[PDB]
Amino acid sequence: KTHVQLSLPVLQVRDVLVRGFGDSVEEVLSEARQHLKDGTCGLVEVEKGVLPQLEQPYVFIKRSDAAPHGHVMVELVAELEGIQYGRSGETLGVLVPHVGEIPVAYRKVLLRK
Repeated sequence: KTHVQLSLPVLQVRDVLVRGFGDSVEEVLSEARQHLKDGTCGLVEVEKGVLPQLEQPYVFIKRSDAAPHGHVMVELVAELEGIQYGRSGETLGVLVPHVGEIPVAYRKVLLRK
């Protein structure tokens, strides 16, 4: 399927144990997609002070359309030293590995895979 319904655990930035997916734009997009498929991906909501506490390159989920079955359609955009790889809508948050942190909420998304 071109899209997959996912429910992403929303994590507090200070709980996150693994603060990024790797060391290159291509690696972090690769790893983010693998973790999304494996159900091992968390979401951090972006506010003042969040991104400097995480590791670049960043992987964002961005709204791709204006929401089947409650699931917002999203796609992945990476960022490294202020350049983004991808073009999309509003940021829903930054993706990180999930390694058992307790979430504060779930974000229902329809991921363009």
